[PDB]
Amino acid sequence: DPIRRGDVYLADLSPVQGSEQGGVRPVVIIQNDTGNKYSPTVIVAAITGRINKAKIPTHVEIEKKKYKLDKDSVILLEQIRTLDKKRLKEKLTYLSDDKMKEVDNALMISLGLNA
Amino acid sequence: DPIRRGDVYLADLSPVQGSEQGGVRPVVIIQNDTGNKYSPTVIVAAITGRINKAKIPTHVEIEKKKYKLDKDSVILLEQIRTLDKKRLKEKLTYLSDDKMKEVDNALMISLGLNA
Amino acid sequence: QVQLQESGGGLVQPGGSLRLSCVVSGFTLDDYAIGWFRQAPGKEREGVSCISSSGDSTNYADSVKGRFTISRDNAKNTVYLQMNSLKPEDTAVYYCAADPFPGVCTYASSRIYEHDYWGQGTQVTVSSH
Amino acid sequence: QVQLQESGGGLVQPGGSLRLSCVVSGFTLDDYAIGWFRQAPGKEREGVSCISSSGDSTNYADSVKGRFTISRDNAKNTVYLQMNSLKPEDTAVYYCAADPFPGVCTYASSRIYEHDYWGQGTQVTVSSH
Repeated sequence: DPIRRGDVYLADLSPVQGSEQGGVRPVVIIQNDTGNKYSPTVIVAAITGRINKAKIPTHVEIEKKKYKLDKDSVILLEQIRTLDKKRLKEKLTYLSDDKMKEVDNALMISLGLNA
Repeated sequence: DPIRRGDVYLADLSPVQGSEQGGVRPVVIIQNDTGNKYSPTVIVAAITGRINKAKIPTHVEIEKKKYKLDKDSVILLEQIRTLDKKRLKEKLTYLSDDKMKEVDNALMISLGLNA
Repeated sequence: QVQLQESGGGLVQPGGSLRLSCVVSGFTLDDYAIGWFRQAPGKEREGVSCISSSGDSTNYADSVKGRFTISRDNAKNTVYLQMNSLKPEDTAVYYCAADPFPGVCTYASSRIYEHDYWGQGTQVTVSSH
Repeated sequence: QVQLQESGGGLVQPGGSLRLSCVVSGFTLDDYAIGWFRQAPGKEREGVSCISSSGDSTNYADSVKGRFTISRDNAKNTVYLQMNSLKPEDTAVYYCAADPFPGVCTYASSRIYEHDYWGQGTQVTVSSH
């Protein structure tokens, strides 16, 4: 019930046009915990089951061993959307402290928050 | 034609369920310029025409004087999505250097990238 | 429906204390964040402190922390602002304002953001007399 | 269709030079980023350098910058890697690999990410003989 940043969920991204996005599939919570409590929506980063390997610095690799997702996947930090909390179906796992820093660094690159 | 970070566009957020999001309305480009060139999609932050005043630190105020939007508005940095570039209709203006830093600071709060 | 009304204004000596109350009507106090805003003549309106719509988070202004204390009683639909160590520079017209936006006053900030629904003012003066 | 093939391997003395070529078939060279990856026995595969699908951005590894230079000729569908100041520790099997992902090798990074479509290897040795 409590939505925390770094948690791996399984929301319904559909219907989102055009390409890339689809139906019920895993995401990761990137919204801060203060907004995670009181906002009616949540910011999620996409988890792709397609060609799964870090292609760019805005990609972070996650494994089907430690995380309940199907096959080896990649966090898409260049593919983001904000969902109303009612779209989250069920939670899977949560990211490690070291894997969350990997997301925190790639997220500042795709948003150009460095320099 | 070149999409730059901080530019104010006018994309078609529809169809995005459930509430809050609607049809053709202004956004601001928050994706970094390296991804702005070669990615098929772009990350945008919502511009709301509703109750327009900074309510939380993830809000940034923008004016209808300097910017071609209708009435005084607010940048919603807690309401984000990634659009395929074909959804951008026409560009309006671009944010000032000082107003972009206001967005850059509020964006790190809603994503919990500080501490 | 109808909204807010402030009571408890008056005149104090420098260094005194005073408690402002804010009656709430026409909405549930647990749905709105309530803030306190003062406005001295010749100066722009200044935010003082706010309570969250839930009540777990409170923010104040730098010139206030350690002196004013905001409090809420949900059973009475009444919000309080205990003003202590009153300086003569705290003379202004204080307002309690409600805002139905989700997440207001939840973040830890030194700046309280302006609300939408306001009430009748109250006069708080402090000087030797 | 069919893909890539590397040529130009051989034996060099320490401090020598060599230019590796990479023929491309079955796709447009302007649609894929081409990278160079070497693999020494007993060691994990190491990325060396990549070219963008457009050709405006080039990245290298720290142990390489200032020595190897990646180049592209779109008219020939041929990618080059000019290897200079060759150390005996650069002995490995070099591969040129293509990847159809948008934005690959565009960011300025000291790490080249693994590609998807690979080609036949080439043997690059360097030691006194």
